[PDB]
Amino acid sequence: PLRMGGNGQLQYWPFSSSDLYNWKNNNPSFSEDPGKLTALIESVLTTHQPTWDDCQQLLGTLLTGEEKQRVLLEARKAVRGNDGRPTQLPNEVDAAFPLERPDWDYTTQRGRNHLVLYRQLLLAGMQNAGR
Amino acid sequence: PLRMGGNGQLQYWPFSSSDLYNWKNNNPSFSEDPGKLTALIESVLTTHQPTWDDCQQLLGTLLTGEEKQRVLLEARKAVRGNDGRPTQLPNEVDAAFPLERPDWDYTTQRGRNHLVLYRQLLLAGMQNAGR
Amino acid sequence: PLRMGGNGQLQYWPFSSSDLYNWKNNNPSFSEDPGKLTALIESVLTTHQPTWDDCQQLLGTLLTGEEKQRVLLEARKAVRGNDGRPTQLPNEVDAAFPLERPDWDYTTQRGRNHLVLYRQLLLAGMQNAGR
Amino acid sequence: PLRMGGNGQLQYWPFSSSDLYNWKNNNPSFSEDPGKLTALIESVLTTHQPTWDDCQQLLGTLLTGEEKQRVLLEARKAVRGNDGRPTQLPNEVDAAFPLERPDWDYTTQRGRNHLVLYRQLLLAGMQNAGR
Amino acid sequence: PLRMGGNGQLQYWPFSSSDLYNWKNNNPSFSEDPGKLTALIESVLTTHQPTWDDCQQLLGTLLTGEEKQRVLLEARKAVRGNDGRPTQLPNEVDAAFPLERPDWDYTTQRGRNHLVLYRQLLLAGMQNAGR
Amino acid sequence: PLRMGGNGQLQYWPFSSSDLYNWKNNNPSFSEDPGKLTALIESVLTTHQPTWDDCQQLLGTLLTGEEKQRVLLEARKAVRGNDGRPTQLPNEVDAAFPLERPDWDYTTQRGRNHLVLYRQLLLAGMQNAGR
Repeated sequence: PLRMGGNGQLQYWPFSSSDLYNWKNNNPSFSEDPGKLTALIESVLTTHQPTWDDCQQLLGTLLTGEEKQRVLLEARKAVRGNDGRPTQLPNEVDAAFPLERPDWDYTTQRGRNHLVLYRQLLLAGMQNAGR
Repeated sequence: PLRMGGNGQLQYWPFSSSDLYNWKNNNPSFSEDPGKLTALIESVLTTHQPTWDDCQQLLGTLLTGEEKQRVLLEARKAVRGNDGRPTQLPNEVDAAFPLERPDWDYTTQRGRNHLVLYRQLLLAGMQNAGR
Repeated sequence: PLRMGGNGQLQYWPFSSSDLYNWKNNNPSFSEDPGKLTALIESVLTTHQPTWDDCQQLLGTLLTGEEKQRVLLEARKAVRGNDGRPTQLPNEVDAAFPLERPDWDYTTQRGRNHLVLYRQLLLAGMQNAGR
Repeated sequence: PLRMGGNGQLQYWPFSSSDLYNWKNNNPSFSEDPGKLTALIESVLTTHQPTWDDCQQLLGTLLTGEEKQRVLLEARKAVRGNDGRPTQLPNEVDAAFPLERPDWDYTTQRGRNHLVLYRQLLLAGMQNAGR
Repeated sequence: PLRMGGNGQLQYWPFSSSDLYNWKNNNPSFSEDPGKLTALIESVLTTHQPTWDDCQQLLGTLLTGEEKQRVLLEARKAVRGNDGRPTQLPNEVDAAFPLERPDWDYTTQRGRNHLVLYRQLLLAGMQNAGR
Repeated sequence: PLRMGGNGQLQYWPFSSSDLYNWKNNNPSFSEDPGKLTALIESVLTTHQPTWDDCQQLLGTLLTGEEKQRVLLEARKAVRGNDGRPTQLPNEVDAAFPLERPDWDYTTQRGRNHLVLYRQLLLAGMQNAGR
């Protein structure tokens, strides 16, 4: 998670495992009722401002292997080029929604913008995988 | 939640899931007995000074979709104009009780003021929805 | 709760729900054995230095509605005037033990003094209600 | 509890109820096996550097009313006059081991000295009450 | 765990036992399904930035002695020289993946670089042992 | 526990009871399988840098009275003198592995060194008692 520190600088801390497991245990599986976890994750993406690694823990903990895969491919399918249209260009897809750890630095506007987009695409992925 | 920090400045931390689920598990549903969750949320709105996002999280966890919709509707119906009378002017309803994430900056007096009003309206909404 | 922070600043944090429910679960009800919760709350009023809102949360959680109302009624009957003698003057009663949220600021000496007095009266009210 | 802060300034924080109840739940009653809670409290008196209020809370949670009264009685019997010999003079007994909240300020050397003595006497009291 | 604070200060805190045991309790053994604990540990290596001591504690808690010994053996088999080439010269293996506590200092680039390398080799070791 | 602050000053905090009881509850007794608790304590001695008092809580919580006494006996039997050779001279044994609370100031070289030695001897005691 990230939060704005008292000094005007973002501050990082890892998710407590109790939160992750509580979220899991108080909801149906994604397959049973996708709306439940999707709404929970949409909320957390905002309040907890997760990094890319944090998102991997969210997904890894709340979804099964098969569910996560569906979501990730759905998220990559939601990437748009600069012309606002879908794109399947590897470099564009990889840049927006990387499958391997990116070098995004949350102390930079560049890093922050990628994080914003990543979270937006993650949500889209879940919404579409649910449907 | 927001709390005043060491430098007389508001600091933010997300709700602990243990608190949210403890609140859920120790009270009847809103439909079952609205007074209990209403009183709890009234209290939490003050002690935890939640942001707009926190409020969506609080509500989404403690109320069903059906219940929350009812609550948000009553809240918007309780908005008053500068003449102390009910107002249905969309711009005024939306400015006081937005249904989508507003740009309220809690470090500013204006955002702080919007948050106090949002919380009062939410409470009025729960009270009215309860009746 | 309030505590003296590291910059000679009084610092606020909300009660943990785990503490509130643990206190309820490990004691008989106020009606069953008033002495137990009275002693617990007496202690907490000092160790946790609760604000007026904290006190409402505390009482609202540990006492039933009828119990709480009895306690507040008795607290208000235990107000004294500036001569140190009992008073029933509504203005002195409302100033020392408001039933609605006061404008008390814990960063001011006046607010702090009001809080010390409010907690003292709350204890008196619990003792008298118990008896 | 008290701990030395960064600048050698003691900082106060109240006991977590989870610690108090875990200690209770993982030991026999004082009456069943005095040495158990005695050793636990002895240790806490050092690691947590409790204030007078903390001590009341610790004893009030872990001992029954009757057990606690016996401990406080034995503690008071262990008070010594300035000559290092037993004293039963009420002014001396009350200054060293007050039954009512004293005005000790842990930010002063004298308040600190009073607390050290109080804890020492409390341990003696438990030891002797145990016998 | 290590986290970055203020304006760049690394800060150490030991793992919470609740986290370690939750991780253990919500996953199959390494021998039953290596990919699960592997993915979890890989994630933790990044989010919690564990020291060498932390890594021993993490492995010791989540893997049996046999499993842990296999992982460390494989990590050591995957050591490379500074030039990127594989090496099994004893001194270079020991420098990159020590079996005994090293004197790495996280306030120096040399220390931080050693820890980053250790975690990388640990991951490789788990993957290989898993295979 | 002790940890290093950014300014190089050690900072003390007491063990959470949740950690101590979790350690106890997730492991066999020392008499059952000495290796388990021994390894656990070995790890805690490093990550948590416990003081003498902390070590008493670890031992007193994780071991039975008989086991603890046996561990302390073995630790004291393992003491070495100024020559690095074994010694059983009372003053040297009591200085290295005191049974009563010592005056070790962790801000001094001498105090830190006594602590490191105490922890090493505690581990030796456990290993030897296990055998």
